[PDB]
Amino acid sequence: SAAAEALRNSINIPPTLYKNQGERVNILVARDLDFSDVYSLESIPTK
Amino acid sequence: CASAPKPKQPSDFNREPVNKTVPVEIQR
Amino acid sequence: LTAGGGGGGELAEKLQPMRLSGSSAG
Amino acid sequence: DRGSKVVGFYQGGLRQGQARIFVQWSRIETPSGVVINLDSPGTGPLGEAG
Repeated sequence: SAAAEALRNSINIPPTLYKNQGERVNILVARDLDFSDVYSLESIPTK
Repeated sequence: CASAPKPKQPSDFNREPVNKTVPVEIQR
Repeated sequence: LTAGGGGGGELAEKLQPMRLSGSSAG
Repeated sequence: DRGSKVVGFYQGGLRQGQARIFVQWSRIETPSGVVINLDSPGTGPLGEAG
């Protein structure tokens, strides 16, 4: 059958996702992030 | 038939100045 | 000129830890 | 003693025609800190398997 042939040859077309710009997302931190080499803390003298 | 939706277009009714006061980074 | 017991096979396989190694800022 | 906590596990799920799941009880902790590994079958109230 021609119709069954066309379906068999074009039925598996994976979908496409569209996400607009400017939308809010998260990042779930997967590992411990160590910031000990690039910052240090100091007290600000009063006045 | 169906296409990807567009992001929200802002209205054009409530147009007003951004700068109510002069920014301090202008040193003013 | 020049010189010269182990069983629980499915449950215990599902409980294998996933250990992701941390990162250091640069 | 009574109130001792027993910990078990199951796996594999049921096949068709089956209405009982095999449970193996692994360890029991007495309220006073005694621990014994008893890798024993779990049964019903009258001893039927699973």
